Amino acid sequence: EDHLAKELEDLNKWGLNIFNVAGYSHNRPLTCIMYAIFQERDLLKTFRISSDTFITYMMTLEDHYHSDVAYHNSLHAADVAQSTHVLLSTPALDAVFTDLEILAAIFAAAIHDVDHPGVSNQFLINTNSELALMYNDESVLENHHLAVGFKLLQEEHCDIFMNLTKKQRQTLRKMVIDMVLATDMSKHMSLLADLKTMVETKKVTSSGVLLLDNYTDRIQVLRNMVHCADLSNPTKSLELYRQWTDRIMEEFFQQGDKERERGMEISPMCDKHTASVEKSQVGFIDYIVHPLWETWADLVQPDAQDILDTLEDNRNWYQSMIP
Ligand SMILES: COc1ccc(/C(C)=N/OC(N)=O)cc1OC1CCCC1
Ligand SMILES: [Mg+2]
Ligand SMILES: [Zn+2]
Repeated sequence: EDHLAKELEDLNKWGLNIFNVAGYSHNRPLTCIMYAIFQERDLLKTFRISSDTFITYMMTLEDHYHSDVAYHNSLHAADVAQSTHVLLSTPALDAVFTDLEILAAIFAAAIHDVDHPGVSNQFLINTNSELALMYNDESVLENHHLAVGFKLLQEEHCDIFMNLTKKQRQTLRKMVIDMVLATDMSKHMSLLADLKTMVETKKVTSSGVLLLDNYTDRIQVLRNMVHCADLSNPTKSLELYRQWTDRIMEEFFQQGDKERERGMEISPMCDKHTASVEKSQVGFIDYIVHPLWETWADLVQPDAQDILDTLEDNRNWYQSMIP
C-alpha cells in the first residue's frame, strides 16, 4: 500500500524489485506493473484505451500464467515487461520509436510466456504433446503464447486495441508476433549475429542517438530488446538474480523429474542429482548472457555499462561459490 508506492518510485529503474511489488499487489504483479507502466507513458490516453477494459484484459492475461510453475509464471512476465519499459528509455534510443512501437514491445513482453506449462519446447516435441502436434515442432511454446494473448483480445470487454486504427492493429500485430517468436532460445545465435551486424554499421546523430532508417532496423532492435529483457536476470542485483536462479532450477529440476518418470533421456542441466547450479549460471553468463549484453551495450553505449559491470560481478560471485 504505502510499501507499494515506495517500491513503484523505482518504476523507471533497473533496481525495481518486482518480488516486492507482487507481495503488495495480491499476487498480481503483471496487472499492477502494466498499469503503472501504461500510466507513466500516457498510453491509455494516447490509444484511447479504457482503464476498465485494460484491467480486465490484464487480469485475465495474468490468470492465464500458471501459478504452480516456478519460473514461467506472471512474475517473470511482469519482470520482462518492466525491464523492457526501462530499456525503451535508454538515452541512445530517445525518440526513435513511435508510440505504437513502444506499445507493442511492452505488450509483447507482458504476453510473451502466457500459459507456459513449465517444460521446454523439446520436452513437448519428445512427448508428442498436443501443442507440438498443433505447431509442427516449430517455436511451439512461443506460437502458443501469441495465440493465447491475441485470442484474449477477441472479446469486446477485453479489446484494448479497439480504438486503434485498422492499419495500426495490423502493424502492432506484425511487430508483436515478431518479438515473441524472437524469445525462442533456439533462435538466439541467429539473433545475436544479426545484432552484431547492426552494431557494425551503426549510425548516429551528432548528439549520440541511433539512426534507424526503415521499419526493418527498428523492429530488429525491438526484437533484441525484448530478448535482452528476457535474459536480464543476471544483470540485476545479486539478491534479485539469486531468487531468479532458484526459480529456474526448481522448474528445470521438476522437468528432469518428469523425464526420469517416463524413462526418457534426462536433459543435463535438468538433472537434480548431477547438475551444479553455480557452474550452470557461469556457463549461462559466459556463453549466452554476456555476449548478448556486450553487443547491446555497444549499440547503446555508454548507457548499459553499469548493467555490464553488475553482470561481471554476479558472474564472479557464482564462480566463487564453485569449489
Ligand atoms: C536465472 O537463470 C536463467 C534464467 C532464464 C533462463 C531462460 C533461458 N529459461 O529457459 C528457456 N529456454 O526459456 C535460463 C536460466 O538459466 C538456465 C538454467 C541453468 C543455466 C541456464
Ligand atoms: Mg519464453
Ligand atoms: Zn520469458
